[PDB]
Amino acid sequence: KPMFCEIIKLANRKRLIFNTTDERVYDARLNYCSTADSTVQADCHIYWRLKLRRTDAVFEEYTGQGYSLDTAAYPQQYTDIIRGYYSKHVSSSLAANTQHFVNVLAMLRHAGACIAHYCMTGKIDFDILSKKKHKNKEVVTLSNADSLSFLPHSALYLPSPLRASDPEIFNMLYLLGCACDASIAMDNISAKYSMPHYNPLQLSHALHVTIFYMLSLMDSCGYGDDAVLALTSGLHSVTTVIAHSDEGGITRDALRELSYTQPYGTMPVPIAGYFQHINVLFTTQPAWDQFAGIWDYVILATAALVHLSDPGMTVNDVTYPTTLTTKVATVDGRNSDLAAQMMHSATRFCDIFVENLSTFWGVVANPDGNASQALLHAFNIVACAVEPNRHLEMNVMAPWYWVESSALFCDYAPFRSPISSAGYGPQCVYGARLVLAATNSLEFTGEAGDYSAYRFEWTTMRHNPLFNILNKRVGDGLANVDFRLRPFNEWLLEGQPSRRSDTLDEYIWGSTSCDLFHPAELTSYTAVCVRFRNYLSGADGDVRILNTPTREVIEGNVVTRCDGIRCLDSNKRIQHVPEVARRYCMMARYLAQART
Amino acid sequence: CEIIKLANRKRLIFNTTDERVYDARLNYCSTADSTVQADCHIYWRLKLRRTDAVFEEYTGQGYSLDTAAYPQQYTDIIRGYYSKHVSSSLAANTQHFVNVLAMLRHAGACIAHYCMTGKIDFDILSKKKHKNKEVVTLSNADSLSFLPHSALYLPSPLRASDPEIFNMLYLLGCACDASIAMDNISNTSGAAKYSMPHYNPLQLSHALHVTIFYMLSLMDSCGYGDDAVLALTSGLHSVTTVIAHSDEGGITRDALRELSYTQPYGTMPVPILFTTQPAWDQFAGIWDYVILATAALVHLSDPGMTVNDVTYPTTLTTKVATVDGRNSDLAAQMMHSATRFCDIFVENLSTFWGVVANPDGNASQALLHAFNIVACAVEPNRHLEMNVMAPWYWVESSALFCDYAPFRSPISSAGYGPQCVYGARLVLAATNSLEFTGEAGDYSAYRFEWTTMRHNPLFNILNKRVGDGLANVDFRLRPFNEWLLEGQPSDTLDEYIWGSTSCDLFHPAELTSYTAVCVRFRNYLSRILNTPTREVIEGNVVTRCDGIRCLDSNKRIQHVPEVARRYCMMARYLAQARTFGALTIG
Repeated sequence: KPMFCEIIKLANRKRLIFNTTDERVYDARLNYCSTADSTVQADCHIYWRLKLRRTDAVFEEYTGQGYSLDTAAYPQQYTDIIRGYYSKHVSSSLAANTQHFVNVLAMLRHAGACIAHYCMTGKIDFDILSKKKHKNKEVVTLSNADSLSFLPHSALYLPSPLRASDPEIFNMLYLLGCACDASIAMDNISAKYSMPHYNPLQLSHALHVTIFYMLSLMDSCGYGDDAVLALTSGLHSVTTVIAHSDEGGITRDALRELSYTQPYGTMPVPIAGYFQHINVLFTTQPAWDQFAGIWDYVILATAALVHLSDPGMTVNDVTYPTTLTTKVATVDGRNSDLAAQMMHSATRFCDIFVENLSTFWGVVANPDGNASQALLHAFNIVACAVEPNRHLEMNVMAPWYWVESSALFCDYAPFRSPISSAGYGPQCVYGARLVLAATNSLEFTGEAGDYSAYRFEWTTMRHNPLFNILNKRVGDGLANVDFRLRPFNEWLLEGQPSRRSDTLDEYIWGSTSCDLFHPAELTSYTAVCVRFRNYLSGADGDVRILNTPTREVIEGNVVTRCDGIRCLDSNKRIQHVPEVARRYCMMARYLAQART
Repeated sequence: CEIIKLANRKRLIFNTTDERVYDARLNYCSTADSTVQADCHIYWRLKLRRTDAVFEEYTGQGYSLDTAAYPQQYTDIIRGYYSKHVSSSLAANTQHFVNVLAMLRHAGACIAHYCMTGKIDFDILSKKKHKNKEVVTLSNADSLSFLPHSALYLPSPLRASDPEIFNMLYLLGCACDASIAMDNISNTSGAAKYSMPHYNPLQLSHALHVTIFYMLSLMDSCGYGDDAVLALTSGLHSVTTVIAHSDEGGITRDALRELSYTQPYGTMPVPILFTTQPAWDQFAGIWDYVILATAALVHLSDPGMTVNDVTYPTTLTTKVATVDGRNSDLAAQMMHSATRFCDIFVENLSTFWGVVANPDGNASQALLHAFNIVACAVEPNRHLEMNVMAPWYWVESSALFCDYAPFRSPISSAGYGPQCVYGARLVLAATNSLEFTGEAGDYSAYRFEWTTMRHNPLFNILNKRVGDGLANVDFRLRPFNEWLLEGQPSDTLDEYIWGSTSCDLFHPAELTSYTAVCVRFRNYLSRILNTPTREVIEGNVVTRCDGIRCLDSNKRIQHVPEVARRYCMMARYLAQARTFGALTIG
């Protein structure tokens, strides 16, 4: 069964996106409460941003060159369903070991483009679905499918029992065949096939049920990974989830670069109950609201799978998220060595990402890697390219974080990832209270006359959500936290390079887009000494207590809860992006001579 | 009970300027001398927050209640409902949950708007969005579709047993946006549009009244009864503005206004005090008693400061100057005081509504988070402009309860709290511990072991008698003894009391001096005055309530008293006790 926990559907979207300039925002609130005292609490706002890349992004030139799956034969029961489609004279004497190979990934990609276009703007009709190529489509006419062998090209065969079972799947597969350069073969017509007029409600329902039909069709052949990869590539081909880190988003470009050849095959009448249920209530003729909500949710969830699932490098026995550092300087937005490092990390990213993309959907992962190698080749196309890339003009990158997966999945344990076990990944589970560690394992070294010193291992800021709570305080939150006990102020992925050609508020990312920290933000590989300012001693001679958490708050865990999720218009605060120092440093030199 | 229900009011309020003033007449009389006595009028002012106060925008961002499981009988009824209809059978095996807290907040909001304004139709109940609201239909559901865990499911036997509660739960689901899922919708106007019969406001008010207590009984069966009544009172105070007796001290009102909840979900089984469709008067009386009883409850549930093993009301103290009308150092102390206050106020709200509170006390966590929202936000707030406060007095609790026994109060163990019980006579001490310092020409000096003005109620009698009120009584100010929360900036005792016209009673921490004070009376004027004798000063005072009468706005009571809140020497004593230890003030 697929997982569709209805998170984005409850946001109740009102406005329609018609141009590239505006964007749709979904914000969640996470409440952070220290278990030691309930005074120390904060509300972190997570803003996901969605934007339509182009008005005519669906209407794009179909090249027809790309990944092709020429070995996708049916199992025994479907082959029985297909031999039920021949003539009775032919079906009485036909080989049981016959194989009807099928490719439908290009129609999955186009239907993903049409369905995310319907999420972005309320318009959909036969004009969008066929890419203006149903006006002059000439379907060939044959009887009983014994004459299918007569056709020289491999033909998209749409039988008459599929039409007599339910006509909306037949009509929608004819429309998606008209979208691609497929040769369509039918049984009966009444020269050109004429389908009944659909309102966009039934048309969106037909688009929905054919998406799940084609996913069931490919999972029946075992090649469900290619199906869900083609559907994710189709979803991100017309929409653009705006990246949380300016670094990330190369995975979005790899999903944009995926293209497929001309579809072909025979479409059986589907077996009853291949999918048990899709754990969300969906109806015939749904509104734009609920349909756009459920499918915006699957867009954001398959965007969150890249942060939720990635291979973490083990640097000196303690796990860190993959951080790729080059020595050569960047020329014209290009880095060859950094590209080689992201290929070395993508060869292990692609397997676990296609397995968890399958695990997100209803399909099981093919143990033979087919979507993973095609996605790796999509990375190989988007790198080593002559065009300048915005996502590579840097010397330090941390690729797999593209959007935050904190409060977007109701359940996290079916997804496999070592990074979620390493302390990163899900920060707050929706619908539950998540009690996790406040800071790194520490030792109270000493207390000065007006400060208090602690020694952290400092894996990364994301193991320290307590500084989230200190971030959202309007006063005395991070100005009191300062770093002067450590001898060298060397940090990989510095907070703000603009100030320096020292307090934790001075070097930290802006983070106005999302209050939670990047999993490699302000990372270090050595132990750090932090000191807090508990009191304030004036010049005249009096002291006053500042709003600094006490000692037992630091060893006392943090309960995280999730508040509601709503929809907003864009404003300047979320549009602001942090300036990040991405260059070779002393901690990068420690990373080079580390264990890794 | 019915303390304000018997009282009859006919004034209808349609704007935020007009207000409804409840008056309680109080007789204070000494036990030793009957001829010295006084009538104190205490006034409650209720008004509209805004005209569009019930139409405030529902965010969806708010407190999220979890683990709100049903008892075994309800789960059996719900599993019968799910096994009855198709595409619901898989949802029977899991433990079912519920959340109607946003529905209860809007329910309290719209009944407060009905009890204040007096007009209700479907546009007001559902925030005029019911006319465009698609109801998902399980009969029209797809074969792949599944009844999920966060859609509000309204069964057809709920419509069969009691369609008034069914329709009202539908309207409150339209108000606080959710996925309303019914079994089948009659396609007479729209395919999924649910058309409704027209109700006169009496039947609609009765249906809303019974469905509020229906949801309260449901959440009480589920175990979370305190959070349900907390959301209900949050909506009630969210619409009705109750003007505080102490000026600039209604922070709890703004904390209840900053509450919000997540979007409601669950399923509504068949259930396991008027019966008729009432007039506006009786319904408004019982719910205005609910509102003013919670406004008394916020006073009755107050943790106490311990200063040299003496119990005082929680009074808070900063030193830093105000910026943008707010003090963060004051706000942090208010958060600590609220941390104790929420645990004590939720227990008292549970004892008021008759529901048992959960042991973890997450409703107190929601209220404390509301205090964190109102305390750590950037707006020009009138309430936090000051330096020194007594936060947790909002409305005087005297003569609002038949008894004060089940309320667990750590401040009414001392002399603080209600001065009179309604329908009863309450005898209490007129003065503190005393000694007779002496008597001279035309004056008589008593050494008062001074704690506060509320421990010395007798002076209000001296204020409210005819002739001169408290002009004869004055102080001898030594250098050690210093006042806090004074009456006016610029030695008679009338200059030191606030002169609050909203209520004749004194504020808890009206005038606090940790040390003893010397008070001299003027017995003779050189004739003889009406100053009481020594047995009247040391003798007790009985307190009684005599009727409650409603009235319109008076310009006398609308004037707020002056407190002269500034950083003082006693504030420095409290600061030194806070940061250097308690032994520095011993």
